[PDB]
Amino acid sequence: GFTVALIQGDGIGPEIVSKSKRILAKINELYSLPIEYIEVEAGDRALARYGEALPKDSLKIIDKADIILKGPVGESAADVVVKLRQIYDMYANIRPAKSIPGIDTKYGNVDILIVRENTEDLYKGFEHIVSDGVAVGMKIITRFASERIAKVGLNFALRRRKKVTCVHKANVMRITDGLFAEACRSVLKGKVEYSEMYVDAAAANLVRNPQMFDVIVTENVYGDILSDEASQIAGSLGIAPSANIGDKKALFEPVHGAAFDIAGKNIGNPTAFLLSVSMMYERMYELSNDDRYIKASRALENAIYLVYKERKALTPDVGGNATTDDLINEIYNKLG
Amino acid sequence: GFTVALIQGDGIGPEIVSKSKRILAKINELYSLPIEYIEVEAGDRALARYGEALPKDSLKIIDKADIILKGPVGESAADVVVKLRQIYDMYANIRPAKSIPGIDTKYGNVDILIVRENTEDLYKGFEHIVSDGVAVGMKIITRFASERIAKVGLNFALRRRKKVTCVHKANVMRITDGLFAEACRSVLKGKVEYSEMYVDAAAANLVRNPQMFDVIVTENVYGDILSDEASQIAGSLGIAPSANIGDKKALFEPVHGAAFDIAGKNIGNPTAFLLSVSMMYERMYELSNDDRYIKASRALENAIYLVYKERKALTPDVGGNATTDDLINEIYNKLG
Amino acid sequence: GFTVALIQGDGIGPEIVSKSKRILAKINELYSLPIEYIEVEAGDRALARYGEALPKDSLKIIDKADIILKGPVGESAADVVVKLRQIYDMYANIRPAKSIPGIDTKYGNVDILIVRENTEDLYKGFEHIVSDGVAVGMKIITRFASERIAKVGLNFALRRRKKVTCVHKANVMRITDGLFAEACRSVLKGKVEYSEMYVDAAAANLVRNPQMFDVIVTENVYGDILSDEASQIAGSLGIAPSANIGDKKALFEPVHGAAFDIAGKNIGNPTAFLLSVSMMYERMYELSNDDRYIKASRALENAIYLVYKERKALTPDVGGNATTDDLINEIYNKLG
Amino acid sequence: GFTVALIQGDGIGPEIVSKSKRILAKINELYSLPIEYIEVEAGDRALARYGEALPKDSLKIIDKADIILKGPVGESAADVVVKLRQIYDMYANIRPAKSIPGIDTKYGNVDILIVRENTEDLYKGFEHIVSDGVAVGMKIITRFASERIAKVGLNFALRRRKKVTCVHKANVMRITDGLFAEACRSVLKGKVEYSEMYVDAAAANLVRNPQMFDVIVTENVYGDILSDEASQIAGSLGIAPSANIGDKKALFEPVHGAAFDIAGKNIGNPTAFLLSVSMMYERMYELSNDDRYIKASRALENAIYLVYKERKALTPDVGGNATTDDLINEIYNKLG
Ligand SMILES: [Mg+2]
Ligand SMILES: [Mg+2]
Ligand SMILES: [Mg+2]
Ligand SMILES: [Mg+2]
Repeated sequence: GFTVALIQGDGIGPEIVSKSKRILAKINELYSLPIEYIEVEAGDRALARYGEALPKDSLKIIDKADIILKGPVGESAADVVVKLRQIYDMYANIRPAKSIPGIDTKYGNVDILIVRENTEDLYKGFEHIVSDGVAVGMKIITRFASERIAKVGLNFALRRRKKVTCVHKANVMRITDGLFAEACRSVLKGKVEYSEMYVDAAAANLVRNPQMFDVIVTENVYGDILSDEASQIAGSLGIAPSANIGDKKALFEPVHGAAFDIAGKNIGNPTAFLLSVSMMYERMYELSNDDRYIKASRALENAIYLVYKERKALTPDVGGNATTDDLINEIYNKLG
Repeated sequence: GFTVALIQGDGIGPEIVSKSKRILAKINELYSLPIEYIEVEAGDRALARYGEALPKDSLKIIDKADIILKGPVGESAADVVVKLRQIYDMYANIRPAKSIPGIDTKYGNVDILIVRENTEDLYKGFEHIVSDGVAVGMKIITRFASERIAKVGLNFALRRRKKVTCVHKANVMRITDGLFAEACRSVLKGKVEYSEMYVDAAAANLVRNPQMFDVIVTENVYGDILSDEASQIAGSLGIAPSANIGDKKALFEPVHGAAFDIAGKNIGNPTAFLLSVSMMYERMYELSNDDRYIKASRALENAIYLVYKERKALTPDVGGNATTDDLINEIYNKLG
Repeated sequence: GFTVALIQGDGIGPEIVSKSKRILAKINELYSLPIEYIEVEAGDRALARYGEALPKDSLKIIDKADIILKGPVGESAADVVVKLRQIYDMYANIRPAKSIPGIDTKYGNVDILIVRENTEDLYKGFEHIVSDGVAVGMKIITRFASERIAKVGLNFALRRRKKVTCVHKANVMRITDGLFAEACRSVLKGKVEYSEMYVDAAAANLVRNPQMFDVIVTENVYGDILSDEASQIAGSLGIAPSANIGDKKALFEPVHGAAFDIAGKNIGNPTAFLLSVSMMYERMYELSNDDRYIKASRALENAIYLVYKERKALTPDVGGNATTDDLINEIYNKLG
Repeated sequence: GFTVALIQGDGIGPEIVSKSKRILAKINELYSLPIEYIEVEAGDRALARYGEALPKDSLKIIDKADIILKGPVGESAADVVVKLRQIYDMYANIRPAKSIPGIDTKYGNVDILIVRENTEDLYKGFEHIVSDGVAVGMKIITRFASERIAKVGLNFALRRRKKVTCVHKANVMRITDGLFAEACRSVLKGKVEYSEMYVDAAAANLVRNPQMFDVIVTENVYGDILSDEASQIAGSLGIAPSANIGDKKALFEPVHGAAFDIAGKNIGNPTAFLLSVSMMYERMYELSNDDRYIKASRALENAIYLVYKERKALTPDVGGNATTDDLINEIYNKLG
């Protein structure tokens, strides 16, 4: 039994999540999943009703929860996601980039998984103005975090095509990246097909032939950049799912923001959200080993690819003229 | 006048460069260009003939020279280029990304100019191992280096589409990138169309629509990555020219390596090299204000564009079947 | 005309300052000094009446004042002195160490002046925990601050024995202290008797023979340590005066704390306070060049040495049995 | 048993050391000490005889040796001592300050033991010039190095007056020194009389009353300064012994240099050297747990104390008029 904290959020969050509960229920039924969805408030509407973005009562329900399933948050996204990440130590940021039929009309065979270290590097904020016009920032990279991220890489590789590529820039940064690349090797080498690529080359190679990649393990920054590039190649950044996995707690969300310009027009695309749910199921299979959840993930992911291939009910963002309701219905019919 | 240190280099360097002298000579007399070319030896071949990769007699000549024109260098590339860039303070790294009609693009017509700070950031190698398994790098951003790179960005924009985009990550690095962006504004705001974009957005927008970009001004690291992504999108990395511009010294080279595997087969593509020469002429114009150099620049760029459009004598790297002598000849007929 | 902001402070501050106004008035009279003493509240009693240690009304009266003359502050000393230093940029911390008759029974001829840089080094607080069990602190030293501190050194040397000693540790810290020692030389060398000493040697030399020193210019930390040592040798740390001089604003105070254990017993020693007033007068001679204030400084300083030599009315801290009132009276009689 | 690499060194080194072998030999047979002395060449004299200051044949022997006993080294001191201290991880720098009855003290009887961390802090030389006239040093404090130095502090305290004082500056450096002090507490609190003192207070209290101190545990830099202050107070820097203790290698030397000005006059004082030997025996006791070494230590310390008390055969550096042979002889008669 898993307990999932459901967050609607702002903008098109409420429309996307609330209308997706139909699919979330059809799957608990069809595959007999013991998932409890207890929803809580967080974001810009919670800051207006109460005084905090992450209300006291909400934090207490998330703490007793296994997984956090959220839609997009507004202006307060930084106080909700970041603070929630460092207290439940959700170090691994997973970013899949898979070709979607119809949207990728250039390659068609992209299947990348980017494992990105999300705790150190330059994104921890240790910077100062040391003198007039002079700013110094500290890049901190440890072998502890470097091995933990690698282990996650190994787990995803082992159930995919057994191929990992450690991406870095150790030719210039001998010490920092050199340490990251060494810890990469201690874990991966000899257990999977291993190779190393320089960050600039990988940025060029993603364009030339992204099918050469399976799993990519890289650092916080390099990963921030390569992820977005990869998603856009696979088709669209507005369709991209995201996850932040820790040892005892995980978080699944879409990459796209709250999108206030289209909020309420009933045309927001629920695809990113729904693919993050597919990952969430996959995470319930690593924690339970009960293949009951893996079946639900494949079923939801193939339902999505089928609607995109037919082109009969897509939202405006991807060239359709159907609503969010029509798209969800098409996925609900091909579910079983 | 101008004095140029010419370096043939290794692998395909000797073939490419020596055969391109015909072209370098025809232009000097066609546009009455006072350029003196004095070749020096450097690279792997010089390490085996003499004792050093960069002989004292070579350094003596490059010291009096205005511009450094070079072909690809072998294994000792990292000891030459980098050193010369530091002692002659060649801070601006120019990387154009321009599609050539003829070669496969699959992204449309792109005309992007990336201007990269090439002296500070994380690439100055200020990093150490502080404790067991703990490494620390220092990122340095200064007002000085940042205004200087923005001024170079302004020059190039002004004679292109007058559009600039500062790429950074000030949302997460408030102090370091924030100082970069502020320097970018005090120089560019008001003088050109100016916008700022986060590096991960840019990595993605470069794939979604690269035609939205004209001149990009960014940091050492971010520019290192985006440069290679932009060159692939436009065409190939083997067609890509490069430049390193200082106040009183400039260097022009192809991006491609020595390519020992095809050396001597007489098939190395001189395009990247000849486009470097074209950039050189562009820099001689800024220095002398004599538009003869700009006319020589357009004349050379044009000639290669015509031969590519005709597709009758291309090299095998771009789908042709002609020799490196045939392609140079076709550019020589389109010149006069 | 000078306007001095008078602060009583806590503990023995109120007793020391308020009873010293007799001497402060006798000198304005005897030497016709145009000094306006307008007193303001700051410290632990101000935090109890109002809500801030440095009340809004107080800050506004200090801003229109030239010099700040304070007694000791209590628990809130860090929010009063430090914040007041960095907004009026009072970089130079002056610490004289002069033998007092009767208390120095070991050397008898100590006359040191320590000029201590008070803005950079390690005392600016740029430190983080980068990893588990690992802490990093940044030592930042600029040539700007290094030359400003040296210039102050030169001014004090020029009206004393024309002898300066730059103290550092550049043999180990080639870059940081090496830069400090270079900036020391640019200013001092060729204008005064110049020499360099290593910090550990100076710590030993102060004990062996402190008469070898006149003025000492050193960095924030080394100076924090050497100052206290020097004062204790000269006689007593509880007798030591202190100053923080800036370009447009100065601050004079005793080194000793509020001393709550003896507060109200009418036995606190006013000597430290009164010698800081002697420095304050000296500072009015650098800003006015009117030797009227220099006369008042020598007169107050000799009045103090005379009472210490006679031993008839000293406070318990230095072996007497007289009160703070009796000591002030003896100085008031030998004033004129 | 123990094997000792003996190094005569330069200047007065050869005279002092060679004449002290008589003493080293008499003790080995008087207390049945299994110590093998194997002399190696190192210093300026070795740089002129052979080619290196620290010959390969010397390093070979020191590698198999347990303890390194050395006399003063000339100009090449910084290349030997420092290197050997880094590759054999000799982290604890012991600096006793003990008055000898006979020599001028002027501070009473002091018996201070300073234990200095000698591997991290600011002395690992992690500093760079980041911008024009701006230098940055990195101060590194670790939990590991700090507990290790506190354990060494505990050993020495336990066999002295069971009193320890952690010297630091955590009031201003909250993070760095704060971590040092915390490591100091978890090891010392409860096992000995434990207090903490700020470095500037200590510099002053060392002059006011040094008898309040027994064992001092501090950092690399603070201990560098206070060590020299404490040795002067106790007596002289030329009488001061020094030690550098690692887990599997230890080094013992005098603090004084080679003193070329008096070399050959047969007047160099062997006290510092012989007190180093005494410390060595103390370390052999901790390693073997055989009190024969401790008896040899007290026996040697005592003999020198008797000759100093009698004042009949002292060297000119301490007011005597005897030769370096006479003083060694008097210690040899007081031994048997
Ligand atoms: Mg993030
Ligand atoms: Mg480069
Ligand atoms: Mg201070
Ligand atoms: Mg040392």
